[PDB]
Amino acid sequence: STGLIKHTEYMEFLKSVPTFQSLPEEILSKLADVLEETHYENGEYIIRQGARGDTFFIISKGTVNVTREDSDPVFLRTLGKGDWFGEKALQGEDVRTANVIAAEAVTCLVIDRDSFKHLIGGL
Ligand SMILES: O=C(O)c1ccc(CN2CCC[C@H](O[C@H](CO)c3cc(Cl)cc(Cl)c3)[C@@H]2c2ccccc2)c([N+](=O)[O-])c1
Repeated sequence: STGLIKHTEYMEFLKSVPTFQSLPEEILSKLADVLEETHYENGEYIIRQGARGDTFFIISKGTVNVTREDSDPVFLRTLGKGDWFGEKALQGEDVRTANVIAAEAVTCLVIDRDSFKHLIGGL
């Protein structure tokens, strides 16, 4: 099935990221069952500084720029394949502290707070 082919792709990708390769096979499989892909185009804002957030993003394709207004926005850093962002939104109500903008065609694997709490809660 197409769901199985996507699950196999996500498993291979997670096993290529050292931080996630430390997880047991059982947990990676359950995480790959719930992750979904979101695609972004060059210049598209993935996250905005000051917005409320509920999603965590792992980059599976492309690069993003992280920027913020200190009072025009300043450049903070570029992230790419295997990096992630937005994790504070998984721990509870969160206000984003920086923009994350696609710097080319991007794909992220995403999970929201409700799905993350359900996954962790079942362990
Ligand atoms: O300094 C420290 O205290 C510190 C603490 C933690 C980490 C690792 N941690 C960093 C944030 C992303 C991810 O965690 C989120 C939950 O926040 C997460 C999202 C999904 Cl989908 C699924 C799982 Cl299991 C977890 C990752 C991680 C945490 C645990 C397992 C695997 C990956 C790091 N670090 O390596 O940077 C530094």
